[PDB]
Amino acid sequence: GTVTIEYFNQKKEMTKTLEEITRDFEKENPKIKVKVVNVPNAGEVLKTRVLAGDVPDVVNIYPQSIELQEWAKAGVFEDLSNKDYLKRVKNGYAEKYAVNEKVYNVPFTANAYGIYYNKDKFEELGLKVPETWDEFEQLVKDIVAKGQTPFGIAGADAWTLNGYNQLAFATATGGGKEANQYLRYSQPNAIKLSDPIMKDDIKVMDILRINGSKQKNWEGAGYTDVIGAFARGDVLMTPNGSWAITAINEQKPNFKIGTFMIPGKEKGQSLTVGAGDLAWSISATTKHPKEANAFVEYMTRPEVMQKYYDVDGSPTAIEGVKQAGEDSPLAGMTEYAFTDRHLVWLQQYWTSEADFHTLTMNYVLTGDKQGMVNDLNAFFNPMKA
Ligand SMILES: OC[C@H]1O[C@H](OC[C@H]2O[C@H](O[C@]3(CO)O[C@H](CO)[C@@H](O)[C@@H]3O)[C@H](O)[C@@H](O)[C@@H]2O)[C@H](O)[C@@H](O)[C@H]1O
Repeated sequence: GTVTIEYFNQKKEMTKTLEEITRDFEKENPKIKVKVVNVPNAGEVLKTRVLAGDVPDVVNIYPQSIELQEWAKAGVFEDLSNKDYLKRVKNGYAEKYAVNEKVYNVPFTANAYGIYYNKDKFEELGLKVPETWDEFEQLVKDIVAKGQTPFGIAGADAWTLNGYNQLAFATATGGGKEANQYLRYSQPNAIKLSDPIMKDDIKVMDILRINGSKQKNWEGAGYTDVIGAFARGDVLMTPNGSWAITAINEQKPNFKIGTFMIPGKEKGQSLTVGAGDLAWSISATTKHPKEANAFVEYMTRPEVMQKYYDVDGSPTAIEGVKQAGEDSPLAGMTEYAFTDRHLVWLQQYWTSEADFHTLTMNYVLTGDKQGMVNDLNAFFNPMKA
């Protein structure tokens, strides 16, 4: 009678809201039960489960990932090309992450990356949003001079600075394809310390390495600790994705939250990075395909999607959803969503990303400029060969 399906979740920040939508689905479909699964190291466990052959019915997988690309070709995921609900996805966002000209992922939302800032304290200290690298250098120094902590960096979570270093190369080269040309599709051992592009990368990275730029006990600070630190007003800024604001809002800040994109060398060269945030795939070997499809179809509904957006905040590709204006806290970060200024994660054409997080954070810890170059070459050479 009643059949149970599973939804593998990687959106830890939205657990409470996604479970609320699930119950709303369960109340409308009494013959269907859905288990929302949240596990630590969800990326590794999903790899484990896909190999083991215990693929969850509905899977939150990021559509730019090589995992999605490889598994879709293998036939792990159901083809969703001829589904009616795929027409509810505007901006041709479903077709963007097509594999063999076939859609295997429904990306509901698009995540972005930038800098969160405390509007109140910024006004209090009379500081403006930077528009160049040099202005971003000056802002950090001026916060230090005022006796405040500019950045809250999570030293124990290297992934938090993934978007930062990816935008460091992006603003240095011009975009995503330009960044992958220097790092990924270049010759083996092409990345040199003398390269102006690498000199630019270091310069952008050195902004996090200004004297007194980071909070006390940052080396062993987690993602949760930095959210709390920013919410209390211990730090004025924190670099993170658009996925963080729901957890920041949770902590009840005593200030209005603002965002801005990482600037380029000159004005009007700022970029953002991201892909499908809330992005769902259906297992091809699911025992209950009708029930699983209905669950995905449910999330494509505008009044259901409004429930998610009003909490999350990331731009949605779903039609009929009233999105927040330019007064929104995520505005400065997510303004250029679905434009040329928003480039896909660079690990769309990599084999992994874990080591890129390491070498990014290692530099913030050490400052070894040659060491970072060595790490970059050591990371990208296996992909070229
Ligand atoms: O830049 C980091 C990350 O961005 C994209 O994934 C967005 C995703 O990141 C975070 O999720 C975690 C850490 O909390 O990261 C892994 C996935 O990489 C998950 O196991 C875990 O939940 C945020 O907490 C999420 O809200 C957000 O959805 C991109 O897809 C990744 O490749 C990676 O570059």
